[PDB]
Parts: sequence; structure tokens; C-alpha cells
Amino acid sequence: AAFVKENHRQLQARMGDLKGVLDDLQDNEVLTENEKELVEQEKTRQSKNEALLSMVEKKGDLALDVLFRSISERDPYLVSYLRQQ
Amino acid sequence: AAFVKENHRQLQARMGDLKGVLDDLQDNEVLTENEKELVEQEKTRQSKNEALLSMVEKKGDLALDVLFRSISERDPYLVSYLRQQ
Amino acid sequence: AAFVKENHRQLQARMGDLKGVLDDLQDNEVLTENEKELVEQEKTRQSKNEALLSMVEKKGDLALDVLFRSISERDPYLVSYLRQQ
Amino acid sequence: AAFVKENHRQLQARMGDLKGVLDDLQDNEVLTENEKELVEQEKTRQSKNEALLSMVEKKGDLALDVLFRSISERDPYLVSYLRQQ
Amino acid sequence: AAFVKENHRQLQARMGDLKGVLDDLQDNEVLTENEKELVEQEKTRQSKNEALLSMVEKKGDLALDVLFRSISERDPYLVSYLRQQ
Amino acid sequence: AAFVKENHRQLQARMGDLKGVLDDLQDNEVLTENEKELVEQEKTRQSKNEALLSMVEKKGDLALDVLFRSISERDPYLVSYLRQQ
Amino acid sequence: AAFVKENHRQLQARMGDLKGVLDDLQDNEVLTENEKELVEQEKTRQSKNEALLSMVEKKGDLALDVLFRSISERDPYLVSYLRQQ
Amino acid sequence: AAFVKENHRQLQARMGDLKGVLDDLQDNEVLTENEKELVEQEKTRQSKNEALLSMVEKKGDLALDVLFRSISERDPYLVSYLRQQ
Amino acid sequence: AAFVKENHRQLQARMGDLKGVLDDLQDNEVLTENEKELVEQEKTRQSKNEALLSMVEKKGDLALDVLFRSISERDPYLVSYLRQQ
Amino acid sequence: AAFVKENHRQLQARMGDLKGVLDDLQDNEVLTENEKELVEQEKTRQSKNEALLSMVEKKGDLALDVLFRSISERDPYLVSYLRQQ
Amino acid sequence: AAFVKENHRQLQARMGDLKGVLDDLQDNEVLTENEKELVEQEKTRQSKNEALLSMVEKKGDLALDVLFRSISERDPYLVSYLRQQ
Amino acid sequence: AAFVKENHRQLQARMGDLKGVLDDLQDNEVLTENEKELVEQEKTRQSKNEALLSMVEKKGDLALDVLFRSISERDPYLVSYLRQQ
Amino acid sequence: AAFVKENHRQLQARMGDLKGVLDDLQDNEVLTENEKELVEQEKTRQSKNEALLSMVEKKGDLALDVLFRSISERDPYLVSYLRQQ
Amino acid sequence: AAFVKENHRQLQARMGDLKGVLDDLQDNEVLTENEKELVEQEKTRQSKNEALLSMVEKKGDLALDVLFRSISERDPYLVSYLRQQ
Amino acid sequence: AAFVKENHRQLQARMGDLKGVLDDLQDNEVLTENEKELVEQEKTRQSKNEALLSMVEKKGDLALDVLFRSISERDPYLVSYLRQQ
Amino acid sequence: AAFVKENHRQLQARMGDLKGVLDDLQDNEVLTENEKELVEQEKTRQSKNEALLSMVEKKGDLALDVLFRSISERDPYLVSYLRQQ
Repeated sequence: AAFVKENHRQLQARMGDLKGVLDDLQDNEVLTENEKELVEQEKTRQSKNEALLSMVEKKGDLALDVLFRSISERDPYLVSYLRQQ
Repeated sequence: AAFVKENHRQLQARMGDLKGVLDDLQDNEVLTENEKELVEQEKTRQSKNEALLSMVEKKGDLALDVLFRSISERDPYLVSYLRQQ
Repeated sequence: AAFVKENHRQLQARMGDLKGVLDDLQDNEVLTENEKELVEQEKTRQSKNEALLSMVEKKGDLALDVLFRSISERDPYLVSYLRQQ
Repeated sequence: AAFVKENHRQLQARMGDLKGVLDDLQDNEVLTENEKELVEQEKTRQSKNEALLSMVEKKGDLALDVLFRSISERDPYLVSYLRQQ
Repeated sequence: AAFVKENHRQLQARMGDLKGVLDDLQDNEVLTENEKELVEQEKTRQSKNEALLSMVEKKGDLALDVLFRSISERDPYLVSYLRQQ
Repeated sequence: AAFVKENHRQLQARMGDLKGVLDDLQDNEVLTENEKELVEQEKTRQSKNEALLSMVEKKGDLALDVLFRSISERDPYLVSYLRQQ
Repeated sequence: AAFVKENHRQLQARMGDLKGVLDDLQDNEVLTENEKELVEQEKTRQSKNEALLSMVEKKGDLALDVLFRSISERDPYLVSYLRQQ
Repeated sequence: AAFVKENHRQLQARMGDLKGVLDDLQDNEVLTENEKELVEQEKTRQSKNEALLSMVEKKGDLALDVLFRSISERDPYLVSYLRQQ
Repeated sequence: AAFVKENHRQLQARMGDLKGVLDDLQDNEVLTENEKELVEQEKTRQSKNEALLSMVEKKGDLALDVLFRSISERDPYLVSYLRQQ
Repeated sequence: AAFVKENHRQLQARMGDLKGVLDDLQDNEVLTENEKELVEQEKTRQSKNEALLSMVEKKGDLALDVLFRSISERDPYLVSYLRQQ
Repeated sequence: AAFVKENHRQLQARMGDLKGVLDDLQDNEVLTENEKELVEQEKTRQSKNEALLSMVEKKGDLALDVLFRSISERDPYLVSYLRQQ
Repeated sequence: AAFVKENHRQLQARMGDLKGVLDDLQDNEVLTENEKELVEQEKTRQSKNEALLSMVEKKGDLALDVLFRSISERDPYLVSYLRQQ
Repeated sequence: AAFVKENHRQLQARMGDLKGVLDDLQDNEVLTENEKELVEQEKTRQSKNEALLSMVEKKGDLALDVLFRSISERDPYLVSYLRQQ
Repeated sequence: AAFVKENHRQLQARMGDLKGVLDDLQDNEVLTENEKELVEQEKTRQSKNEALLSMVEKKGDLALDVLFRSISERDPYLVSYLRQQ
Repeated sequence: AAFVKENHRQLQARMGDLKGVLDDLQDNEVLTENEKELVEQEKTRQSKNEALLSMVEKKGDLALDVLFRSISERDPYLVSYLRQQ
Repeated sequence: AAFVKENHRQLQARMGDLKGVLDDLQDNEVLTENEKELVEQEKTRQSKNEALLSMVEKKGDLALDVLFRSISERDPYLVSYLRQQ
């Protein structure tokens, strides 16, 4: 959960396909449809990553934990890379 | 209802998409169209949160309760995060 | 692993059939099905190579190593050619 | 090895039965089965020659040398004709 | 022309996009550029409607007629709705 | 016509492709080109639905009837679902 | 009909050729041509499945039933697999 | 049924004539004509094997069992070879 | 001409060799070369039938009549089968 | 020329391959390359038809005549169908 | 130059793609980059046309002539249509 | 410098974007930040032009010359138009 | 606390967004809502800074300390810059 | 740090994508979220550059140094161009 | 380097595939990934050319030289054509 | 070279096998591999002809001459037919 906070910049510059994590967050009620659509209407992938990351940090640490779990299963290689550095 | 008052600053710094809560408040007659439009014409999201929060506290505690319910359903994760701290 | 980074342009201009490496990466959980499909829906082979290479560098160096191994077994002649130059 | 590069057009317009060279390249790990099959599924013999030649130049100069050896043994008359002109 | 006067409140609460009527009034010399700009610098749509309506009633009944014509062509459905009630 | 009013929230959360209804409303003079364009320049589909619905309620009940007819032909399944509940 | 809702994620990750179900839905007026085309212009099969599933849930439960019937006849093995788990 | 899953790569690299298994799957309603045709329009035999295998795993484990039976009767030697290793 | 419309699904699932009807339609100016080529570049025969049928219904009923005549002469047995059922 | 105006909806719902008419309009200076590209970047064929039709009506009646001629030669069957109804 | 003034309303309701004329005006020093950007940040095409037209009339008649030339070359059909009416 | 004085009314009714001239005047110490902000807090563009023009005439003729230079470079077309009349 | 007094002019000419400090002062009962509103209704930012600074010095040194703390957290860079000079 | 001051006008007219520098400044506590949002809500890129530059000069020279570093890494070519002139 | 400036309009109307030059500029640190993505998200090829050209002129003349070199190698025929005219 | 321009439509409707001319253009550096691949990924032969012709006209007249030579040798009969008419 904190790991997201210490890795905000790397997560924006590295996270790729957001459809998986967005759907997982939606199904965990972290994000409503409107919130997800707002995330997706950004022009650039770094912009989309910033939108998603900020929207989730504002939700608190529990939701940050849910996001971290969803990334760790949707993209375990990046999570592991960051966590060991 | 009080919970809003003890969490004014956190609610301004955390609340995100206000369209849901604004529409819910409108449909509960807490806010008229003009009031909602005045809330939305602020430049920044913290400014919008301040406008909405102040406009609702002035209405009394019953309306504060309606606002709290609307947040608890539109953004339950932040509500829960705050309530457990 | 680094060797991929020093040879980004050559690898895009030289790598050929990507089905082998894509399947190997999928089976090593570097890429999910969706990610692989996104790689394959590019129009041109240089575009496909760019998509795959960028998608893998973002994953970190461990995944870059997995990709390098998969190329070194799927197309050893190009790997050797580059590595000796 | 270079000789292939200076004679790309002549080699596409002259090379005939590709089964010998394709099998030799396969046994020298220049081409995998999938790569060979992709070469053979072209409609025309000039198309097949183009596919094979491009697929091999991308592999580097060492593989170009292997291809040249295989042609020089599978079709020495054309190789000699070109080399003396 | 009178119809505007008997429907001041409904016209403020119902009229929508004012660009059409403002341009028509400008081209009929009912409003100068400065007057139109003053109408548009109000914060809310009900405020803009009030500004425009008052600014036009002050001009007299002839200008009220011009405004009514411009609404009846720019937004005939609302005009008809009101006129039959 | 009323049915739209009792189902404002459901219609915003359910209505999908608006091109059909927007074109039908345009051809019934409920909406001018400018009004339609203003509806389409919203970021989100719920935002677009809100814009369209509000813009039409302001026009009166006759225009609400036209909108209801256009939905009942462009998307009869949702209309029927709502009407039986 | 509900079965679709409890199996949203599995249905997106499992459903295959959508031409059959799309045509059946079209012939049952669940989807217009435009809606079907919007479903088909997505890049990936999981994206297409998400588009179709969401577009149908919004239509209500009756249309969800029609979709379920069309899947149960177009792809009975997956339907049965899911229903027994 | 599982045996297919543990032997995905070997089954793609080993399975040969698919007409028998495709017809058997068709007659067991695992595959419709359209699905079978989509399998057959791939360029390469490894591509065809991948298409068929993925299309069947998505159908569930029961259909995987049907596919395994059809292979075990259409090509028992490969099945036995794999199963004893 | 109508008979085509009442038998859209059967005609897609039954029509076979389209070269005859495509050439006849071309010679009756129902289809230009480009249109015919677009019909032929579909992957599957049901896809080709759908493309042709839709492309012709859009042309009107006269062209549907021309198509029906061309089928009735190119494949009279299917036409008769359908017409008597 | 008018015929286009009385048949706007039918022309959007019926017109098919637009490459012919777009090229003809380009060569008659009705459309510049940029305008044609803007027409082609729409997602759906009805969207493309709407874009083209609106872009041409705005140009005046002479350009509408040019468009009608180009359709009458590129797709005479639909033109005739509409004109006789 | 005057022709623009007598056709202000038609030019706002008819002019389409403004990128060409905006770039031409920029290269003729009628508009600076900031002015062009201000024109482009309007929401609607009629709004953009109004902004551009007003911004140019204020510049005088010489600049109106430059704008007219740029339209007459970027969109000659509309210019001709208007000029003959 | 005088030219500003003989063209006070035209300059208020014609000058457009003031950001350029305001910044230039600031950098030439004709206006301090406070003075510039006071100019910008007027409601209307004619009001802003009046404020700026009066504030500069009061400064003397040298500052009027600086303002004229800044307009002649920021908006040469209007300057030329006026100067030749 | 004194530091504010020795830096009155610099603090008026440097302090930027006052919303943070105003809210902090309000929550520390240094300023009532009316006082804050009076601060915000000034035209210019230097005027707003003067109003706030004077209103706080009049309150005494304890309130000056509260204001200094709020600036040091809301805008630490300016505070540090001044304090080291 | 000074280099920013001697190049204020060039930096406003040249700086491009501000997302990088804004995020870097945020992470160096030069700018709070509110300040960054205020910078981004300007209409034009020159306006955004002016807002950012002024907001940073007010912070002092240390923050100007941080901004210069962030530009020198986010856009080294422009920095170098200016510094050598 | 200047040659780009004297040929801005021709370069926007002539430059074709931008992937090569964009990648070369990226590898020469003229453009970051975000900048390149912003260039690619434009709708039209002339729009993309304008975005790239403006983004590079702002960087200075050295970067303009890098861009010119990359075009002269990626598309030498157009460069030569322009340079001799 | 011009002859291509006066015969754009005929050349798109007549040119046949493009492999010869594409390879010749590649070997004359008129087209890079990526450009050639982009030409070949069009669906229809008229589309491919349009892509190639436009891509070459943009390159200038020298490249148009190279293309004309390559056609005159790869397909002399069509060239002669057109040139004598």
C-alpha cells in the first residue's frame, strides 16, 4: 500500500495496459464507471497513469492496497522489479 | 452528519468526482440547480469541495446527513478510510 | 538484459517472426493475452517490434532478461550477430 | 556473404527449387520450422525468393554466409554464373 | 412581445443556449457588442437569462418583439410550450 | 413524456449511443446543430446523458414526448424494461 | 439473465466468436447496426466482450436474457461449464 | 482434460492433421462451422494448433476432455508418448 | 426481392460459391469492382455472405431482385428449397 | 442537388463504400485532402456518411450537385431506388 | 473584403475546417500564435467561426481581404455559392 | 505616439488580445504588475482597452510611443489600417 | 512571528495562493468567515496580501506566529528564501 | 537560476509540455496540488507558461533553480539553445 | 536547419510516415516519450506534421538540424526535391 | 513524371501487380521497407494503388519520374496505352 506511494513516478512511467487494473478496481468498488471513464479519457498513457494513481491515493490506504494487489496480479514483473530496488 | 464536520479539511482534500454527489443532493432538494451551478463554476477541485461543503453545512445537520449518505454510497472507500482514523 | 537496451533499434529492424517469443513471454507471465493481442494488432513488423520492445522494457530488467533468453533460443543467429559487434 | 547482398535481385529472379536450401538452413538452425513454412506459403516463386532472402539478411551476415554455402552446393551453376559477372 | 413579460420567470428558468439569440439581437441593433459581452460575463445561466431579459425589457416593446421572434426561431419548442399554457 | 421525468437517473445511467436520438431530435427541430454539438462535447457518457436530458426537459413536455418516442424506437429494450418497473 | 451478471469476468475472458451472438441480438432488436458496429471496432477480443456485455446490461434484464439464450445456443459448452460451477 | 493444459506447447508443436479432430469437435458441438473455419484459415500448422487449443481451453474443461478424447483416438501414438513423460 | 429479406439468415448459412453471383451483380452494375473485392476479402464464407447480403439490401429492392434472380439461376436448388418452406 | 437534402437520413443509412465518391469530390475540389481524411477518421459507416453529407451541404447546392452526380455514377442503383419513392 | 461583412452569418454557419485558413492567416501575420490558439479553444464550430470572424473584422479591411483570399482558396465552393446569391 | 491620441476610440473598439502588449509594457517598465492586474480585472474588452489607454496617456508621450511600438509589432494589421485613413 | 514584520513588503509582493493560509487561519480562529471574505473581495493580489497582513498584525504577535506557521507549511520555499537574507 | 530571469520571454514562448516540469516541481514541494491546478487551468500555452514562470519567480531564487534543473532535464535542447546565445 | 523554417508549409503537406523521424528524434533526446505520444495522438497527418514541426522549432535551431538530418535520411527524395526549388 | 499526375485515376484503376514496382522503388530509395509494407497492408488493389501513388507524389517530381520508369518497364503496355490518348 505504501509501496505505491514510494513508487509514484516509476508507476506512472512504467504501468502499461490499464484495462485490467481498471476493471479490477471497478469490481472492488474502488472506482465507479464514471471515475473509470474519466481515467480513460486522458490523451497519454502517462496522463492516464497519473489520473489513476492520484484518484486512488485520495481514496485512502485501503484502496491503495487494493490497487497494489491488482497490479501485482495483472503485472507481477514490474511490481517485483520495483519492490527489489 | 457530524463526521463531515470533523473531517472538513480531509473531505476537501480527498473528495474527487462531485457529479454524483451533486446530482444526489439536487434530487434530495438540498441544492437547487443554481446552487449546483455555483458549486461547479469554481476553478479548482479543492475550491469546488470547499464551496460544496460550506454550502451544505450552512443548510444544517439534516442536509449534512444527506450529503454524508451520498458520499458513503458514491465513494465508500474514502468514507470508510476516514471513519476508521 | 542490457544487451536489449543497447540494441533497441537493431532489434526492431531485424526481429522477424514474433509468434515464438510472444508465446514464450506469455508462458513466463511477462505478457498477458491482452498484452500479446495488443502487440499483434499493429500494422507493420517494425511497429510490432517497437510495441513489444517498449512493453517489455517498461516491465523492468528481469523481464528484459526473459525476452533476451527467448530471442536467443528462437533466433540465435541474430542474437549472436549483434552480440559480436 | 556479401555476394548475396550485391545479387539480391538476380537471386530472386533466378533461384529455383528452394526445398534443398530451406532444409539446409533448417538443419543449420538459421530457420525454424515455422519460418520455413512461412516462406513456403507464398504464392509465387519470386515471392518465395524475396521472403527467404529478406528473412535471411535480417539474421545477419553469418546466416547470409550459411545461405550462400547452401546455394553454392545446391545450385553451383547459378552461383558461379553470378560470381563471374 | 407581451408574452415575454407574462413569462419572465419561465423564460429565465428555461432558455438555454443564448448564443443564437444574442447574435440575432446584435444583428438587429437591439444589443451592441458591449451589451452582449456584459450579458455573457454572468456566472450562471439563470443569471445570464435575467440579464438578457431585463436588458431587453428596458429597451421597450419593439425590442421585446424582436427578442421574441429570435427565440421563436432559435427555440420554437419552448416558445410553443409556454404559449399554450 | 412524464416517463422521462420519473426516470431521469435511470435514463442517464442506461442510455447508450446518442447519435440516433440526437439526429432524430435535430430533424424534429427540438435541437439545433449548435445544441447537439454542445451535447456531444461532454467528456463522459453520463455527462452527455445529463446534458441531453436537461436540455430537453427545459424545452417542455411536447419535446420530452418527442425524445421519448425517439428513444422508444432507437432503444426499445431499455424503454420497455423501465416502463415495466 | 442474472447468470450473465454473476459471470461478467468469465464471460469476457471466455467468449470467442461474437458474430453469431451479435447477429442474433441484432435480429432480436437488442442492438441496432450502429451499436453492433461500435462493438466490433474495438481492438481486442476482451475489449469487444466488455463492450458487448456492458451495452447489454444497460439494456435491462430482458435483453440480458436474450443475450444469454443466444450464447447458450451459439456456444453451449461454455455456458454449461460456467453454470455448473 | 488437464493433460491438454500441461501439454499446450507440445501439442501445438506435435499435432498434425487437424481435419479429424476438427470434425469430431464439430459433431460434438464443441465447435460450430464458423469456429472451425476460423481455425483453418491460419497460415501455419503451429498457428492452427494454437488457434484450436486456445479456442478449446476457453470453452472449459468438459470441452477440453472432448478434445483429448478425439486426439487420443485420431492420434493415439502422440497422446501416449506425451502421457508417459 | 422480399424473399431475400425473409431469408437473410438462411441465405448466409447456405449460399456457397459466390463467384457466379458476384460476377452477375457486377455485370448488372449492382456492384463495382471495388465493392466485389471488399466482399471477397472477408475471412469466412458466412462473413462473405453477410457482407454481400447487407451490401445488396442497402442498394434497395430493385438490386435485391437482381441478386435473387442471379441466385435463382446460379443455385436454383437452394432457392427452391427455401421458397417452399 | 435538392434530392440529397430530402434524402439525408436514407443516404446516411444506405451509402456504402465512400472511397469512390470521396476521390471524385477531391478531384472536383469540393474536398481537400484534409477534409477527406477528417471524413475517413470516423469510427462507423453511418458516422462517416453523416460527416460527408454535412460537410457537403455546408458547401452549398452546387457542391451538393457534384456529390449527387458522383453517387449517381458510383452507386446508381441506390440513387434510382430513392428517386422513385 | 466587404463580401465577408455582408456574409457574416452565412460564413459562421457554413465554414468548416478552419486549420487551413488559420495557418494561412498566421503566415500572413494577420494572427499570432496566441490569437490562433484563442480561436481554437472555443467549444463549438459556430463559436470558432464567430471568434475568427470577429477577430479578423477588428483588424480592418485589408486583413478581411487576406481572410477572404484564404477562404476562396481553401474552400472555393462555398465562396462561389455565396458570391452568386 | 500622437497616433494613439488621434485614434483613442478606434483603438478601444479594435484592439484585441492585450496579453502581448501588457507584457511588453511591463517589460519596458511602463506598467508595474499591479497596474497590469488592474487593467485585466475589467469586465469587458472595451473596458480593458479604455483602462489601458488612459493609464498609458497619463504616463506621457514617451510611454505612448512605447505602447504604439508594442501594438505595431503585436498587431501590425490594425495599426497599418488605422494609419492609412 | 517578528519575521513577518520585518518582511511585510516582500510578503505582499511574493505571497501567492492565499486559499491555503486563509483556511488555516480560519480553522485556528484567527479569522472569522466575514474577515476572510473581506480579504478575498480585494481586486488585486497585492491588495489581498496587504489586507491579510494588516488584519493579522492587528491581531497581535501570537496570531502573527500562527500566520507564519501556515505560510511555512503552505509555501516553505518563499519562507526559507526570505529567512536566509 | 538567474538564467530563468534573463530568459522569461523566450521561456514563455518556447516551453512546451509542462506536465513533466509541473510534476517535478510538485515532488520538490515548490508547488502544491492547488498551485499546479491553477497553472493548468489557463487557456493558452503562453498563458500557462506565464503563470508557471511568475508563480516560481515569486518563490525566490532557490525555487527558480529547481525549476531550471527540471527544465534542463525535461527539455535539454531548449535550455542549451538559450544558454548559448 | 533553416531549410526547415523556409519549408514549413511544404513539409507539413508532404511529410509522410513519421515513425522513423519520431524514433530518431527520441533517440537524439530531442523528444521524450510523452512528447512523441502527444505528436501521435493528432487526428490527421497534416495535424501531426504541424505538431511535430512546431514542437521542434520551439526547441531551437540545433534540434531543427537534428530533425532535418533525420528527414534527409528517412525521406531523402522529398528533402532533395524541396532543396532544389 | 507529369504523366503520372495527369493519369492518377487511370493508374489507380489499371495498375496491377505492384510487387515489381514496389521492389524497384525500394531499391531506388524512394520507399523504405516500412513505407512499402504500409502500401501492401491495404485491403483492395485500388486502395493499394491510391496509397502508392499518393505516397510517391508527395515525394516530389524526381521520385514520380522513378516510379514512371519502373512502371514503363514493369508494365509497358498500359504505359503506352495511356500515353497515346
